[PDB]
Amino acid sequence: SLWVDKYRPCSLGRLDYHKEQAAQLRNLVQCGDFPHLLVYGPSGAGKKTRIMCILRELYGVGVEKLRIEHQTITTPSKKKIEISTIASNYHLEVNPSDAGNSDRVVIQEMLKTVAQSQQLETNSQRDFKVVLLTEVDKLTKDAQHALRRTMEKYMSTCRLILCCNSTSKVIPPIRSRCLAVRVPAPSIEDICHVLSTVCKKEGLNLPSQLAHRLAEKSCRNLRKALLMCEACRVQQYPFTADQEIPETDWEVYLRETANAIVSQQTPQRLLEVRGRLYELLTHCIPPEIIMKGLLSELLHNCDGQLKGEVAQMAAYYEHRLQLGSKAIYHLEAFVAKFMALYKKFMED
Amino acid sequence: IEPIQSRCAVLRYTKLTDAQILTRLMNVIEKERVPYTDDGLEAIIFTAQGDMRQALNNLQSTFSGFGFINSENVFKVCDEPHPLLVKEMIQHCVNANIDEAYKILAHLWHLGYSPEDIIGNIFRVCKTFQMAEYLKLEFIKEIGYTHMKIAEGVNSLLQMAGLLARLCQKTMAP
Amino acid sequence: KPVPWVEKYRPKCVDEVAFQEEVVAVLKKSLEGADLPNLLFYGPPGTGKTSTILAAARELFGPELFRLRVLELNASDERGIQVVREKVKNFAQLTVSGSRSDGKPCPPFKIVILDEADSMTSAAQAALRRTMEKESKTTRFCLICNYVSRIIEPLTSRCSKFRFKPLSDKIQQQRLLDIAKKENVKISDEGIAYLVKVSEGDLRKAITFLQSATRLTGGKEITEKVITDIAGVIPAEKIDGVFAACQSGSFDKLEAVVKDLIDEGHAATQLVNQLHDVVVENNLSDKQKSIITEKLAEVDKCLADGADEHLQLISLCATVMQQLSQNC
Amino acid sequence: METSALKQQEQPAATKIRNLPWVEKYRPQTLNDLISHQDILSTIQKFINEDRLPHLLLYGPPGTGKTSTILACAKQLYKDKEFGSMVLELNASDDRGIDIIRGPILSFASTRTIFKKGFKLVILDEADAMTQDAQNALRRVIEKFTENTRFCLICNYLSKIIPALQSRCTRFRFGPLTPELMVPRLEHVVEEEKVDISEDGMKALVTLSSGDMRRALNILQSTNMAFGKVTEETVYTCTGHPLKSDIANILDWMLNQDFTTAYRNITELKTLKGLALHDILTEIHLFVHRVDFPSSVRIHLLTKMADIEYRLSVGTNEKIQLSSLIAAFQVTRDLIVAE
Amino acid sequence: SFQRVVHVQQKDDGCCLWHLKPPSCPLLTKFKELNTKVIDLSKCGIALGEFSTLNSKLKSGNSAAVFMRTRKEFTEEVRNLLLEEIRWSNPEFSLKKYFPLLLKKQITEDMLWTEKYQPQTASELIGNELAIKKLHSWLKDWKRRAELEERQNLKGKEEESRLCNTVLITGPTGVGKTAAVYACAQELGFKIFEVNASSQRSGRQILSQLKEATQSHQVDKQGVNSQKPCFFNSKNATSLILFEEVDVIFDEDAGFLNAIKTFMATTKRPVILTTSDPTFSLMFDGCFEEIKFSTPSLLNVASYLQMICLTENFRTDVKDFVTLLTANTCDIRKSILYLQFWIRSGGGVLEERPLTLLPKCDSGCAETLFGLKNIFSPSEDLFSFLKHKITMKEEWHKFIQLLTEFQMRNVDFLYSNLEFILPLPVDTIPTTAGKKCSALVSHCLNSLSEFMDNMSFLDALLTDVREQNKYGRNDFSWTNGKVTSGLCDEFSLESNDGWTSQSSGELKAAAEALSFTKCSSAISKALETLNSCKKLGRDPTNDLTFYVSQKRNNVYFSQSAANLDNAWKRISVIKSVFSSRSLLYVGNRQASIIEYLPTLRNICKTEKLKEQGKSKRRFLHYFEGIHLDIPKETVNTLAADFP
Ligand SMILES: Nc1ncnc2c1ncn2[C@@H]1O[C@H](COP(=O)(O)OP(=O)(O)OP(O)(O)=S)[C@@H](O)[C@H]1O
Ligand SMILES: Nc1ncnc2c1ncn2[C@@H]1O[C@H](COP(=O)(O)OP(=O)(O)OP(O)(O)=S)[C@@H](O)[C@H]1O
Ligand SMILES: Nc1ncnc2c1ncn2[C@@H]1O[C@H](COP(=O)(O)OP(=O)(O)O)[C@@H](O)[C@H]1O
Ligand SMILES: Nc1ncnc2c1ncn2[C@@H]1O[C@H](COP(=O)(O)OP(=O)(O)O)[C@@H](O)[C@H]1O
Ligand SMILES: [Mg+2]
Ligand SMILES: [Mg+2]
Repeated sequence: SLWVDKYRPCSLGRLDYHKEQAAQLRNLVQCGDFPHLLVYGPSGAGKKTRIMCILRELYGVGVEKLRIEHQTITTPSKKKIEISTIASNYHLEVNPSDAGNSDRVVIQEMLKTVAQSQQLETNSQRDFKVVLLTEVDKLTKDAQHALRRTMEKYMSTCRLILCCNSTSKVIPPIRSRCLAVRVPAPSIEDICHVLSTVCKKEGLNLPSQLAHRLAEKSCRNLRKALLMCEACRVQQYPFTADQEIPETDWEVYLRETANAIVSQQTPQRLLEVRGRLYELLTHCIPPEIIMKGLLSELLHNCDGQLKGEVAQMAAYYEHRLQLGSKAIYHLEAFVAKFMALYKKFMED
Repeated sequence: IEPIQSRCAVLRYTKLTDAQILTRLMNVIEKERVPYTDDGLEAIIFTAQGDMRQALNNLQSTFSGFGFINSENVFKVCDEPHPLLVKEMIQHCVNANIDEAYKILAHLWHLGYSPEDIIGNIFRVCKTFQMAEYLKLEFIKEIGYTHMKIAEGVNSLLQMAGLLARLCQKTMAP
Repeated sequence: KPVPWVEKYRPKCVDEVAFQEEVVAVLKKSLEGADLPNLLFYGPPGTGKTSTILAAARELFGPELFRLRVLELNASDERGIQVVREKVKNFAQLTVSGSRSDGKPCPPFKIVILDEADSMTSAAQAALRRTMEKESKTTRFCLICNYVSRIIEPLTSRCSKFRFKPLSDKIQQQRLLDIAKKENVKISDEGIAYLVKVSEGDLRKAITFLQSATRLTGGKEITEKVITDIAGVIPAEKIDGVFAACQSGSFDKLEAVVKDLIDEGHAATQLVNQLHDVVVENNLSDKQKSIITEKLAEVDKCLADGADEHLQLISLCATVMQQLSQNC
Repeated sequence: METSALKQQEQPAATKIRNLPWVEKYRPQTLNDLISHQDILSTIQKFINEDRLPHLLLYGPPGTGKTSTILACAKQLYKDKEFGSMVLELNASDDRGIDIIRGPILSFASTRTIFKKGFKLVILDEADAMTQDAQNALRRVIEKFTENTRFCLICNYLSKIIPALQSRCTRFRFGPLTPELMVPRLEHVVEEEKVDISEDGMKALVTLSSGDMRRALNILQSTNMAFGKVTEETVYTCTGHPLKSDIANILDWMLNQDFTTAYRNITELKTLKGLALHDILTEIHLFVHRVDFPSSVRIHLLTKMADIEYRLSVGTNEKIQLSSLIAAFQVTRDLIVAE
Repeated sequence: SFQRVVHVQQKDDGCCLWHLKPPSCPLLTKFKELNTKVIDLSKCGIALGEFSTLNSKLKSGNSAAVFMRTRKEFTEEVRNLLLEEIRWSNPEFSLKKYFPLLLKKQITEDMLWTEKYQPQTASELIGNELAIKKLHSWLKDWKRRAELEERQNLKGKEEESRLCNTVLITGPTGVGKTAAVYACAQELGFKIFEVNASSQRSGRQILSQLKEATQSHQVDKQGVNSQKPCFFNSKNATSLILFEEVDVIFDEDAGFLNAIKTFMATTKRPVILTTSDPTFSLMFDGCFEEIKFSTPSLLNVASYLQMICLTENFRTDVKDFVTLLTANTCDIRKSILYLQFWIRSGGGVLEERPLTLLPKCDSGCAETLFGLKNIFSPSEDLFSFLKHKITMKEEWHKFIQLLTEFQMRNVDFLYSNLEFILPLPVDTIPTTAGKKCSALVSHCLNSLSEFMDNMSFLDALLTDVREQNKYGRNDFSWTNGKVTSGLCDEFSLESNDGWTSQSSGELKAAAEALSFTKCSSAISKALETLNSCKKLGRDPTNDLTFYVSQKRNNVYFSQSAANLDNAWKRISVIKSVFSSRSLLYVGNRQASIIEYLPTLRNICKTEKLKEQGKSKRRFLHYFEGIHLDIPKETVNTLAADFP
């Protein structure tokens, strides 16, 4: 229990930002027939805590207890797949993107069991059970078609909550029937407010300069800000205005990878950069995150006309990375094309 | 499954080289009084890509249908898109002649051949085509991209016309 | 217990629909002999195809039997075409006895409302053709589709084709005001104009958006901001900021603008749509419009494939910046 | 089981006072009546009559005359007094998994004849719908009982058949008919039915059917009852196909005026005629090779149009893809014209 | 009936678009006349070898090389020399205590080598010494309890002990779980009652036929006792129950889990559970002692197979065995069986290699393991084939066949061994002349970048034979990956495509071979000019070296370019960290590791650095001070560094 979940708000009245949206979601809940929700926004914005607040407003306090169960579903290709699940008496939470192209093997089946439970469990509180869908943006085309037919079939049976970061990959049929809840990232002052409130509730005091530095370093990620504040608490018992905020280890590793890319353009350096990217990939860092970090740390050393070409190359190879399966090929292909272009730029 | 492979010894078989299929074809021919020519042998070997059962079945079918083994008889009884037509189309694409290459492609399309066997025969002819290594690599890459597009579901003459053109612009552009 | 307004506020019967004259005439001539042929309704979405034929089925069949003898199916099933084939097969296999108390014997056929008919492959349409000719007399089909030209030859040659021309903005605003006054929600008429501008002629999306705004605001005034957040439309000042950053020619402010749009939660597909709508209706040169619109098409394709919104948007904005700075 | 009373009832089924089954009006009865694929039916007679009938693999586009052809061969080879006892016609319509292979086919193939001694035959329709392991069982059944029974696999696409099943059988492709030979039949049916068609409507019928007799009869019959006369506009409006005038005007807009006016006009025409971008791309591609373009212009247009057609398949915004289609012509042909 | 069909369109008068005519511009009116005249193929006859690799000349005498191998029995001296050679190859291996046991085992044949060299004594198990120590000790307490029961019975006429009545052994396939329990049972005189998936085991069946084995004595206590009666229904020896492959549950095995739980509650004799599914230990409820067989060390199993071949008068190198075990992912049984097949066929090839660290060595087992000897002539080496340029059609077909045989496994051969086969120096990790050297380096880098762009093209824009991430997500993932195989007898009934795999593999193989040929030819052309730069005095050969790992240099060829042990450790510590009770309820997975894990490692590293400076002891009370129930070895793992 770190500071990120010990002080997570439990009801819609305890939220500190997006208060108008919180009141709108409360009015949504009080109508009694709230629709499928499509909650989206950047990572660390506060989508999950708002969904939890909605769930605590819908049902009683009993949603606050959770339990983990494992479900083994037989694929139509006759190869059983077992997935984990967080659940309660009133709601289910699932992430079928873990099932690969067999995500529909979750989608057409799992919620069906919940629908079965909706004719098995009777509570006389509400006529539905909320199914939370995490990382619905990572589903495939046929998985989303299965989800569409599923919410058509069990509309009056269960309600759907779809949490994502980007609604670009989701189909327009899946958006045409869900109420869209856009949760933007909190501002700097809002992160400072949350950090000061969380430090006061713990009994410590942090200066406004340190809170502003943490909020600026978090890149409008509230969870990253809370984790960095906890790390600063670990480093020093009192909070000083000049206390060094510690940096992320894989981020600084990516920074030295970019420095090694820039420094020398040789096949040997290309092989060490490939080894570094393999080391990052073995740490379960997503390759899209690696590409974004590499582009962010390579555009500092670039020149104005080179920046557009480098950004377009990074986008091209990241789309190739999405299409392919072995991401090291696309990562190092972007890397090697960048060293070739950078060398050609530096010779002239 | 993996424990079954663990409890055994896995031995690997590969496709038969056309030399071996030719030797067995001569063995069957010399024990069956089958009149033949060299072009019919090349056609039978082409229609059976590394398969000995397909080679024997095509030889028997051509002997039963016409009684002589030449190329026109083999391709009358097997009905692939003709490798002479596909070779001429690929040669036109090497010379960046979109008009004649599309003339051959549209003639093949109006003969009722599917996209799948047309692109398969295009790849099979292009595998042994006599051109430079870089041009062969670009041709194979574009043929593979188009074949993947056909396999995904979009299989029209527009896709094949766009390939011939991506093949023409490989040579017409540096 | 309750039902959303988009199906519960449909026309009950034929000729209650609006802005269709020939369609209603031939439909009424079909209802007069109680002989409804195979139907093919094509037009823009939300034009009122489904409401019209559901009204026709309510005219033809009794309301206790109208739900029993119609079956709404979707053609974008990912499990193949044999699933909907066996579904219509065992829907028409059952012959449950029904009658009307008004003094008219019911016609024996059933109705299959098969929507998104233009999303079917040619083989799937051929399987549907063989299913329709199998069930030639026991059930007469209808196909709701967006475009008539996607439906292959044997199906389109035998179903009567009806075009649903899109409703104008004024009739849509009148209908939306009717819904607002009848449902007791207080919303100003310029907000309703904003609703019909945002939905872009999709009356069904407009009704759904109005219901969502009513049940999300809480009986207070529906401002344009609530509608904008519900529909996912990016406000025009963000688009103007993107274009100003591209016209500046500096990459850092372009990155700042793209990051500001990304961390606000705004979708990249909506931004691509609004940039395209801005670009195709400006005083740009033809070559600039061509390059920008081609790049927008490839960026839309890459975003559908799951590529990162930040990288795709910064590549598109770099292309737009180069196009806007190569002439100045 | 079953699924056989419907066809038996359907064969002598017509209202006979009002209905006009034009497709069922002109059907061949034997191999001397189907005037098409003369090489194929001749070599089938040559195979049957000398007692060397092999395993057959009949494929091709549907409606080319495969099932009725093999019905004619089965009826001319076996009399009606012994037809049902030694000819077994199944298909993939009756599928409960793969049990049909180890059930009816394996039982039928492994036993001798009952009444009249001879060789038996299995007809298997839409054999491409079988699974891979069902074909792997069928090839073993064919291999070990090739002397007793022969097999005839009627499929639509040859690419869905495993290589060993294709290796056991000789293949017959039923291609589309040279559009020219179809015309005599169309003049025959218009002379019989007393209808008014111009030569342009004839051209429309032979370019829409792509060498299919049944679809030609369907379209001609439907346009006849719809209008009473058939010209290209009348058939194309009843069919709901992109008219040649509409595609020519679309091409003229994309070649002549600017981006915005052409885009607005094409959007108006698409909403007006119910036209999709896929069929626009198909007809524009057909128009590209009949219009005198330079080779580089043609290559550029074909590459761009193929890219747009691929992009439409994954489910992108049709409006932006239409703008890219306009852009493909605006890149090359407009500045070629203005030079 | 036969109603008419009409196309009703709301065609209002006007709009300038409903009634349209062809345009009057001359560009779209002069339609080009279509011609169907194609060239005539009757006159053009097809020459031999035009579309294939057919040659008029044929090789005679080069093929059909019969071995006729008569392996002489090795003398004692050369046996001692080869034993010392394996001693040099494996300094940590104790060579002397294993050879006489295998000599006794070997001292016309009719059984497999897996049961010919079956370990009869538990110390002959290779690796997993903690697991076999725990199992041997546990069976010692159970035999002690059986002897105590016998002593109590003859005299008549347990939290502190914590002797749980069952263990669950889990591990990979073929590491030796069943061999370990059989060896321990033979050592301690147990009598194994094996219940496997090859026999009908329904719940009432196994209950009513095997409870009395646990609850009662054995009627025959002396004589022929240490046997293995496999249950089915179509010194004193203590009974033992073994449940082989418990994760395999069928519909006919009705209530098998309830039956084995009833066995668990009411037994008086030891019970072993053997499985290879890691999820079962989390799925099964009950108290059992967990025993995990980790994957054994590659050098130890390599020396064990070297012992096996040395006993059979065969001399081999450890590198070929390391390649074989890397390809077989350290499966001991699969390696032993393939070694038996390959040795009893007459070995690979007769080659001489002088090693002191003598009969001719027998390298080449991994080459014929993948069937590459079926493509190549027996005078052709694989890397010698890859290094030289390729011009003639027949060895082009050989290259294509090599790559497509390696492509059915979805394995990238030329990428995994790119350094060792490119014409560039490879080393294991421990002015106008400058313009010319930089130009050569840029040429090499451009060729490499073009090749690997082409390979990204192949990986993304071409069809793959096996559908990747079919049941899980892509590689290096922590959330799942435990996709067990099917357990049901009904068929798949799928609509997969077979043409788009057979053609796809050939297409990918051809494109990969062509791209590698282009890159290698360009690099060789660039290195042709290295003599001019060496004459100029500047040497960029160092800038041209390839720095590969030591473990990648131990193989003839690698199956992958990564470190699998590293990745398995990282995913394992991720599951270990996020299996903690407070962190089980974190919703997401991507941002969960991305944000939670590095600050956890940062807090661990700060705690370790604070404890390295001799501060107060209360500083070690941060993690459990806020109730982070996380195991300590994972905390020490996070506190080390970030690689
Ligand atoms: N070449 C042709 N000329 C005239 N009529 C034809 C021709 N081909 C087919 N037909 C008609 O099509 C009817 C049915 O033929 P079939 O053999 O069933 O067609 P098919 O090729 O097997 O394709 P199917 O059955 O639709 S999957 C015949 O009775 C004829 O009326
Ligand atoms: N560590 C080992 N030492 C010696 N021989 C071994 C070893 N591991 C496997 N073997 C040999 O390989 C054979 C098969 O081993 P098993 O114990 O059956 O494999 P396993 O651990 O049970 O995995 P399964 O049963 O395939 S899931 C044994 O009988 C031995 O001959
Ligand atoms: N109103 C708030 N007050 C205090 N803390 C908050 C508030 N909203 C969010 N947080 C904190 O920020 C983090 C947001 O994480 P999460 O809910 O998972 O959002 P996302 O799903 O977008 O990452 C939570 O750990 C929570 O503790
Ligand atoms: N012409 C019309 N007359 C009356 N109501 C209409 C008309 N067109 C649309 N609507 C209303 O708009 C909604 C459109 O729903 P639907 O019929 O599904 O549209 P479509 O079938 O065009 O997709 C319905 O709720 C209906 O009440
Ligand atoms: Mg047929
Ligand atoms: Mg075992």
